[PDB]
Amino acid sequence: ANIKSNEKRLRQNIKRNLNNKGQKTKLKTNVKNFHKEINLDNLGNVYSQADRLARKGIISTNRARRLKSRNVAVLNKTQ
Amino acid sequence: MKRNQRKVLIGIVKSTKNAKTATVQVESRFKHPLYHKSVVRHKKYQAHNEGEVLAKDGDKVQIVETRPLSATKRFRIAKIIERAK
Amino acid sequence: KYTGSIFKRSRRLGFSLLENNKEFSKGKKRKTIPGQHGNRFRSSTMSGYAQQLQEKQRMQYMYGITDKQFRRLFRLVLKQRGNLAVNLFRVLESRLDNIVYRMGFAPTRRSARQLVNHGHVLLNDRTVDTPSIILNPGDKVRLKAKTIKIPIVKAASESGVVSPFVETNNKTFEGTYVRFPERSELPAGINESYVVEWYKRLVK
Amino acid sequence: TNGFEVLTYIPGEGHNLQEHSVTLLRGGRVKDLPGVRYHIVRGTLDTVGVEKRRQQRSAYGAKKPK
Amino acid sequence: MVKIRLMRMGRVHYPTYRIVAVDSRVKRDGKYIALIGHLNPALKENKCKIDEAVALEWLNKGAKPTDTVRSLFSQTGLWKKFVESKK
RNA sequence: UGUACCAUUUUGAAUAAGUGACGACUAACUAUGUGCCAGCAGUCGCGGUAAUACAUAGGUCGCAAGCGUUAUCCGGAUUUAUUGGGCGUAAAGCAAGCGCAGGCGGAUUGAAAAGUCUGGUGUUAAAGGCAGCUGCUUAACAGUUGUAUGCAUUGGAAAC
RNA sequence: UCUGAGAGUUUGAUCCUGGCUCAGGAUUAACGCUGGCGGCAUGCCUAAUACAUGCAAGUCGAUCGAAAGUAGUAAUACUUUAGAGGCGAACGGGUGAGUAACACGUAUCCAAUCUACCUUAUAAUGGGGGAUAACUAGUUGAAAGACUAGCUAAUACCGCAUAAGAACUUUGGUUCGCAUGAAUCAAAGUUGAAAGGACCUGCAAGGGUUCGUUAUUUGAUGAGGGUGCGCCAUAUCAGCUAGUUGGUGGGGUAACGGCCUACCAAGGCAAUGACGUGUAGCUAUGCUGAGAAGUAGAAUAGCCACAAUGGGACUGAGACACGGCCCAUACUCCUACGGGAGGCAGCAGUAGGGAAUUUUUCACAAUGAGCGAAAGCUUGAUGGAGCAAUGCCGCG
Ligand SMILES: [Mg+2]
Ligand SMILES: [Mg+2]
Ligand SMILES: [Mg+2]
Ligand SMILES: [Mg+2]
Ligand SMILES: [Mg+2]
Ligand SMILES: [Mg+2]
Ligand SMILES: [Mg+2]
Ligand SMILES: [Mg+2]
Ligand SMILES: [Mg+2]
Ligand SMILES: [Mg+2]
Ligand SMILES: [Mg+2]
Ligand SMILES: [Mg+2]
Ligand SMILES: [Mg+2]
Ligand SMILES: [Mg+2]
Ligand SMILES: [Mg+2]
Ligand SMILES: [Mg+2]
Ligand SMILES: [Mg+2]
Ligand SMILES: [Mg+2]
Ligand SMILES: [Mg+2]
Ligand SMILES: [Mg+2]
Ligand SMILES: [Mg+2]
Ligand SMILES: [Mg+2]
Ligand SMILES: [Mg+2]
Ligand SMILES: [Mg+2]
Ligand SMILES: [Mg+2]
Ligand SMILES: [Mg+2]
Ligand SMILES: [Mg+2]
Ligand SMILES: [Mg+2]
Ligand SMILES: [Mg+2]
Ligand SMILES: [Mg+2]
Ligand SMILES: [Mg+2]
Ligand SMILES: [Mg+2]
Ligand SMILES: [Mg+2]
Ligand SMILES: [Mg+2]
Ligand SMILES: [Mg+2]
Ligand SMILES: [Mg+2]
Ligand SMILES: [Mg+2]
Repeated sequence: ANIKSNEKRLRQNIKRNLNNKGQKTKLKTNVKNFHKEINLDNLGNVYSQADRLARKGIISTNRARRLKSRNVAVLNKTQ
Repeated sequence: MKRNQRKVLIGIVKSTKNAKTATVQVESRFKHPLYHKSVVRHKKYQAHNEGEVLAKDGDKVQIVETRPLSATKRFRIAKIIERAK
Repeated sequence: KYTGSIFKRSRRLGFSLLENNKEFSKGKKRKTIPGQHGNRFRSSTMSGYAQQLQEKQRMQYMYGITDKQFRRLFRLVLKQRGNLAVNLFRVLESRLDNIVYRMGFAPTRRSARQLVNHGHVLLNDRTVDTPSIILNPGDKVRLKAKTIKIPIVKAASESGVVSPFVETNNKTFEGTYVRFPERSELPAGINESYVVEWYKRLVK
Repeated sequence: TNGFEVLTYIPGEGHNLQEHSVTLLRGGRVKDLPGVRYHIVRGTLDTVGVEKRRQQRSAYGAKKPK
Repeated sequence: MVKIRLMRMGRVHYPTYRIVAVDSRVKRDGKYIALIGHLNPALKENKCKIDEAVALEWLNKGAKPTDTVRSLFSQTGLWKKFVESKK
């Protein structure tokens, strides 16, 4: 009632979930810090983290695009 | 350039008592499946008076569909001939 | 699959297999409908359905056909161009076993079916195993060989009595045929054209 | 097998029904008795066939005399 | 991932194929996009009435043949035009 | 799969016919038994001691490796009638009136072209439908080529 | 060039209105009698009832460590695979429960989208680090396993240098659009890649083919959304709707959107039938009809929905996943009583219901799929063979 492919697939995705959850958390903490003490310096780090996740697929590529556009809107308004 | 052309609908405004809205009604003469006679129908589409168009009640308005701005609103007003009421 | 009392059905309708061998017989020269109830009154005035069914049986008993085969053949010929009153007569007369008896190589029609069923006949360029193949005028239906020596070839080789619509070409047994049968070679045993309308009601 | 009670005529001369038995009803409608609209197929299950019959046996259910 | 491949529509003991452009995930004997031409395992000669028209469009487009499908192209000579048109 | 098929291979009619009906619609009738009893029945209806309608028997009919019965759908049914019905006496004109919405509606001129008509293009998957042809001993069947219907867009017609 | 058959029956007898019945086809058919064979096709319509047992998706050593076996004095040669990794398991197969609405058919707009492998074209494939499966040892057990500590490998993972082009903005031009708005620059800023394997040549150095990889470009297929029209019965169902209608800023979704949020308002649908009830997968089509159309949605084919019931989510290009995961409910089973196991609406088959519908079969040989360079490998899809006059056709 079980398939070796399915069991192995379940065991691998747990480890994948650990690494990907960490990476998503990295993006989350940087953008909250950024918008906290607004500073053009941080913005860059946000760019690096958002683009890296999008290539790996962890985050949908469209999400990197919308986040990038909206954070730049705040800076132009504030600068 | 070559740009696919949108569908159009001709109607009359029935009422307007919200912010930026105009409940228009478009008629048609669909044939009957069996007795083969034209039948007048009535259906009330909604559109938005974003600006420059106003189109208060009683205003004969042309309608072009658009990307859904909200639920049950997918149309926009256009040129107005016979501006009255 | 056939009746074994051909005298009985031939005596009722009145028409035999066109030589009166089943009507003349060697006894009593009986020309009455069979059974005890044969010599009675109330003879004519058969209803249109009554005469049509009796006549329909006549056509399909002259050739050894099952009614379902009849419906199939009628459905085939019906649709084409128009008044096809010349085609279905050729189609009904195009049966392989019918042609072999008319070929003059068999004493009787249903005996020819046995020879056909037993494989003693060859078509133009192939053999025959089924006694229902629809033929077309032009095929050299050459006779078999291992059958020209059997103790029954005597009346078979006497094909000098033959209908004009078949160029048997005996000896060489070319076995071709042409010049499709006119109504003259289809005697008054079954000569009518309202059976087509009867099947028109029964068969769409 | 459902929950409907129907009065069904036993088509034949003689029956083995004993108030408690199983029958395999069919369709019909006897014109003499008002209300009856079904017939019991004879010689199938617990109900016996109709012997002493040589005519139209296929309907009443009797083994070919042979 | 269009793939020119076959589809059985014969009867018991009598197969009958048709060269046809279809997607991989579509069932065999299912939906297809364009018709190329039919085939018969026992037609003796001319066994593959090819089209030579849309087939070149789909192969240039990137249609993926099969092992037996490719085979058919070679006896007629369809592989030659495709490879020389690539060049 | 030693399968389809083939052969002058041995034996040999040898291994193979049932079902419904016979009063009319509906092709096909007599005797025996029973005597409003036993029973038949799709409809009219048969049986009360001379039953071609029941039972049995003989004959005969309609079919055939199938035949009857039952169930369901369509036709016949112009019997919900757009094509294609009616409302005095047979079912059916509200007890009568004022009447909005709806349906219909005098004559002439102009424009537009929503109906209406027409040309071009796209599409309406394949199988099925009809025609022709091929292949299976012909057929059933399979393949093959042809074969519409509607929708949208565009270009004209102006009689209603 | 289409193209249509009637009769019996109210009366003492007649005409008309009018209902009933019959003559014809047809089915996923069943029953009774009987019964020889062959060519095609069909075969749980009921209990989306519960299921014994056996099969129905794996593949690559030419990604990687290790282990084992056979030869060999050794170096090593060959074979095999538990495990790490890549890819496929979302395809294919079945059922029609739910669903009366953008579900479906048709025509469309996506200036509001995705697309792994595949097509074309264009730049790169350099250099480091830290880990854990397998293994060893210990605890706990009959075993499934589980926990703890060390040891390793990479096309697993994580940094770094580097951008032909990309992505995000800035500067003004261009061409403009259908209202939001797109389209193209030149300059600049900001941000961002990976992995090697097999083989040949070469003393070497180096070079090369091919597979594979990162960044792009072209299309195409596939997926998703919106819209017009068509698509059941019922008024002995007249009001329904409070995220329901609209705006604002923000959040979220591949994308637009009360999809979500806070504020501001009170609208929207409805006698041209809302809402409610009952029923039903829709369509191409099957049967029937001269036709208009009536009827069923067999088989098969498209789309949708479902996987004991009800929810949630990971991985992934794609699932909220039939034979993957988590939780609850119901049901069954095993136990050594602590714990567990389970989903035939996949192929057969069993029990039960029914008037009634089949092998607990053979082979991947052909077609089709997944992985692989090939060898191959896996394929109850598929192709055959059983069974049944179930239907058409044919012969005795
Ligand atoms: Mg993802
Ligand atoms: Mg608006
Ligand atoms: Mg009787
Ligand atoms: Mg009698
Ligand atoms: Mg009728
Ligand atoms: Mg009618
Ligand atoms: Mg009338
Ligand atoms: Mg009256
Ligand atoms: Mg009056
Ligand atoms: Mg009155
Ligand atoms: Mg008045
Ligand atoms: Mg009025
Ligand atoms: Mg007028
Ligand atoms: Mg079609
Ligand atoms: Mg066919
Ligand atoms: Mg009378
Ligand atoms: Mg009838
Ligand atoms: Mg292994
Ligand atoms: Mg699936
Ligand atoms: Mg199947
Ligand atoms: Mg089913
Ligand atoms: Mg249902
Ligand atoms: Mg992939
Ligand atoms: Mg390394
Ligand atoms: Mg870097
Ligand atoms: Mg890597
Ligand atoms: Mg809003
Ligand atoms: Mg009619
Ligand atoms: Mg179906
Ligand atoms: Mg079904
Ligand atoms: Mg399962
Ligand atoms: Mg799975
Ligand atoms: Mg099963
Ligand atoms: Mg189930
Ligand atoms: Mg295979
Ligand atoms: Mg049969
Ligand atoms: Mg037959």
